[PDB]
Amino acid sequence: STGSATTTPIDSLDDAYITPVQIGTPAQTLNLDFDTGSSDLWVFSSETTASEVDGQTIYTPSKSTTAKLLSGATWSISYGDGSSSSGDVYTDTVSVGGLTVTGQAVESAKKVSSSFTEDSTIDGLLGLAFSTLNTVSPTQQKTFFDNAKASLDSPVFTADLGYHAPGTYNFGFIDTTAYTGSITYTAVSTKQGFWEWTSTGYAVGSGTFKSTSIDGIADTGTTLLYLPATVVSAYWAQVSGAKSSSSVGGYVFPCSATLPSFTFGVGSARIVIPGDYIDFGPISTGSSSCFGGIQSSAGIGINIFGDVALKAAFVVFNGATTPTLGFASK
Ligand SMILES: NCCc1cccnc1
Repeated sequence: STGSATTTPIDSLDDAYITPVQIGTPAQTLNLDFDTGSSDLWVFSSETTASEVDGQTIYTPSKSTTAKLLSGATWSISYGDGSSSSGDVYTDTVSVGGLTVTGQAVESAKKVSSSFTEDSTIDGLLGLAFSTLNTVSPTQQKTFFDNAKASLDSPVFTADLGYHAPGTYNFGFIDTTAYTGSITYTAVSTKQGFWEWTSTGYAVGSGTFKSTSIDGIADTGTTLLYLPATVVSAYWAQVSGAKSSSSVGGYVFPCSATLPSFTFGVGSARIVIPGDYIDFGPISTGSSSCFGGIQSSAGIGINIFGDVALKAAFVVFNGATTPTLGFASK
């Protein structure tokens, strides 16, 4: 089997991407944030505290003939940005782009933090990291990809995120028309439960490539590119007037600037992020200070190749017995 679904930016800045997902019988379609940095499939639901729902589409398990309470199971997750959610668990039929998993754990939110409430466009998250990170207790549950894997034509999924445009998540096949040149594959460590890999270096603009190992995670659920302070300083030093602002919470730059590109290494290959991908717009409406798309990972504990980086590539998440990651230009 295979699946193919379009993923769409939630706003004009590509702050996140949503992908329609069918849950239950008859289908209830929710727009989920596919997140290769976590491993829970959770949704706004009929159980979510009413004051914490503001415009989201909800899953109502009582209206699904295939929903079953997973008795005694609870979940609770906290993300790197300080957001969180928790609740109980149903199993139900879940389909993405024509690919169907029966008995998928669908984690129903009883509580969500303010940032989730405030984002009316995101109805939940669909985790695509390794199932070892799944938070369901006392019986840990599998991700949609792990459940689907054995049925897939090939044990892979791909992320093809657009810049200010829709893109695609495919399951079970590699669309050889979706990228240019060849795909370079690189080793993955699953020790922390992430798609963790080591970039071979970077360049800023037309500058020389610096060969240096940068361990980080491929995380579709993180908006920005978070890298070591040395790398990030070298980038922003090439933008007149750019500075790190503690009050704003990162590097900002004059909105009048033309940003240089940023290149990262994948083995001997190179992925170029155009400068425009690094512009996240005015810090507040009408401001001439703009927020940067490359930020320091110093306070995080891990480097994160988020959407800013991934959207510059066609990315293969290879879930074979020994997982690997592939990157191609496009
Ligand atoms: N790997 C990104 C985790 C995440 C998801 C949704 C909101 N905040 C953080």
